[PDB]
Amino acid sequence: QEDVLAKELEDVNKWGLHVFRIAELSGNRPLTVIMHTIFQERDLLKTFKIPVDTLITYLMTLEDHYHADVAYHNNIHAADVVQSTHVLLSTPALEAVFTDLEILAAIFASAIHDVDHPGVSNQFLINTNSELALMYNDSSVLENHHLAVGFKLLQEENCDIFQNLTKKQRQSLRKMVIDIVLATDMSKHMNLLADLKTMVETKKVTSSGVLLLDNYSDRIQVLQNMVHCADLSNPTKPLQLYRQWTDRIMEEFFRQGDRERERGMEISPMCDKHNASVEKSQVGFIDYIVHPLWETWADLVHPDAQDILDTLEDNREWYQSTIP
Amino acid sequence: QEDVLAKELEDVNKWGLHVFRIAELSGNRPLTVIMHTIFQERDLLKTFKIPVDTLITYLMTLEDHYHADVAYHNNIHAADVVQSTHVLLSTPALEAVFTDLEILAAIFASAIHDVDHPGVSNQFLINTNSELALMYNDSSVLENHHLAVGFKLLQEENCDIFQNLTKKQRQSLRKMVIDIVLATDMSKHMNLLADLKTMVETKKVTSSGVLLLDNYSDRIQVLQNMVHCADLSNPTKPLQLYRQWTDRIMEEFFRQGDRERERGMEISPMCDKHNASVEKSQVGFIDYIVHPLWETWADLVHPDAQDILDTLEDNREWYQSTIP
Ligand SMILES: O=C(O)c1ccc2c(c1)nc(Nc1cccc(Cl)c1)c1ccncc12
Ligand SMILES: O=C(O)c1ccc2c(c1)nc(Nc1cccc(Cl)c1)c1ccncc12
Ligand SMILES: [Mg+2]
Ligand SMILES: [Mg+2]
Ligand SMILES: [Zn+2]
Ligand SMILES: [Zn+2]
Repeated sequence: QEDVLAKELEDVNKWGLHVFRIAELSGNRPLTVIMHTIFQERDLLKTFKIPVDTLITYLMTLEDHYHADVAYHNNIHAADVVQSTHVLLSTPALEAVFTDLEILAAIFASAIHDVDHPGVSNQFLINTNSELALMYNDSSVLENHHLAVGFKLLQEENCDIFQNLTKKQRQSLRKMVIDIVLATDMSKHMNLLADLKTMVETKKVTSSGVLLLDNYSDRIQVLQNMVHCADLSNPTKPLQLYRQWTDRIMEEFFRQGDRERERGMEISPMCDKHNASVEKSQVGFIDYIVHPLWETWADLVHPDAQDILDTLEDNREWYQSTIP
Repeated sequence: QEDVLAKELEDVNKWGLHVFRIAELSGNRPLTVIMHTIFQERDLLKTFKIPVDTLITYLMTLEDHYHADVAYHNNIHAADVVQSTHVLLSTPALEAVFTDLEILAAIFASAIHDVDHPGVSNQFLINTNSELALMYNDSSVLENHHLAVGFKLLQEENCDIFQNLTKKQRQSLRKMVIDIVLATDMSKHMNLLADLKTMVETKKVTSSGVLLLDNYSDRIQVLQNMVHCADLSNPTKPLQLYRQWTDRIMEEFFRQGDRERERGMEISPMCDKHNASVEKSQVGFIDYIVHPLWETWADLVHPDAQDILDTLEDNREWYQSTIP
């Protein structure tokens, strides 16, 4: 089993990694083994003097604080978003564009971005007067919580993977990680996409053909959109992966709708298992959210993302075909 | 005691209320007695059907969560900002511009806006890796906490002063209160003032007198700047009031600087008791922050803020005269 898992992890640089199989082969530690593999691939342990035992201890603790009984927003999703961000970071149009600290921030942000997710939405937490919504004044409730937990866990025994960064490196990384995870709040999607469109329309490219990003605002905007794309990457994956992700988010949505029904609240969209259309919901999600985002990302890094966009368009055609 | 208490309460509608006397005559409950008196003057217990005993129970509970060993950001300051907001709400150029709910939101926001303040700044909390900064991801750390405490205390026994608001009224009040208190973060001052200035250059007014605000964005922005003005109203008050407030904020600042010194941190501006110029700092505070804010406000409600602006200019005159 160790051999086959190592074989599977050789695909860490590929879109379409068998992340559910890696979850199985790793003993439900996809986030730990995928993060560790990526950190070794990018030489991040040597670059930031991260003790390997500290890295594993933090990663296992972080993975533990994802909920194993949440169908979608769990450690497999976190590992998926981490690996997808890792691939997007390697795209040729971004070669040598980001520093080692920005790469570390984007990967760390992806790892923590949904930690301790309870499997219900921000609006559900707000409408039920949850403790979380009271703590965070109804504003990016979950995303603020994911950040707070992700950073707090660094203070557990032998968990401070950033112990050997300088003070300015720690300060800069913390700000970047916060800016990235707050951007995963879906209520910010339209604004994030509008800014990504503006950047594509005004794109500048250096003499070496890579993206020119000469200020923090543009650099962090690209990283925010990158992790957002990774978060919304399920419909761009091979269909056997996409359908499993769809099964899982529908189970989470239906369980939220069951709670909304039991409480006498209006049922959130796609959350009523009695009047649901899973296939129409996926086509509309692709048409109105995922394809607009990925077509814009593909424009930013053209032609690097052509195969990903082609898979997305094929999957939309397939889900559409199941409707008539 | 209670009848001398009453005659000074008589001028709750006047700039320059004797709040320190009121704090002494009330047994250190100025927030409770001033809030109660204001709700009667504006008929808020009747319009919103608030039980008078629940108003008092929550007010004493809220007042208790202000720190008695914090020289400035305590219950006396909270009572002063309440009373100043209450007066600014009667500006002629703003006669009933705001509905009864918006009036309630501005006054409630004023009461809770610094609750549980520890006497140190957001930057101190961030740079010391405090639990509060960890919870709130370095963003409006204190102001988010003030809100969360102020709302959580409503869930104590016989404290839900909003129990008889409709569910939509409770949701609308909550949103406005959050929008207002978050705007008291001094890091947002320039953005709030620039928008007040833009409103000035786009000011639409009647011939009858009043300002004309149609959309929620313009409206909440005036109330944000209103409570901001009340928060920064000390230098516009009669001089013997202003001088007492200055003694208290300098004591609080010096105690923070003593902590930045003993921890080896960079001492915040005005916090080094061995290198302080209290009078120069007041003149600078007025010149760069308080007067530009209050003169922009004065223009928006021209000319009802003329006397407040005059008194500020007089106090800047006097503080300047104390520099040799
Ligand atoms: O936040 C997540 O993790 C999250 C995760 C999954 C979905 C989502 C948000 N939002 C969806 N829809 C959506 C959301 C906002 C606006 C509009 Cl028009 C549509 C959606 C649809 C279909 N399948 C999965 C999702
Ligand atoms: O936040 C409060 O409660 C608060 C309370 C009092 C002061 C303050 C903020 N900020 C001051 N100065 C300041 C603050 C920000 C930027 C710049 Cl240039 C200056 C200041 C100066 C003098 N006296 C009292 C204060
Ligand atoms: Mg999320
Ligand atoms: Mg404050
Ligand atoms: Zn996610
Ligand atoms: Zn204040």
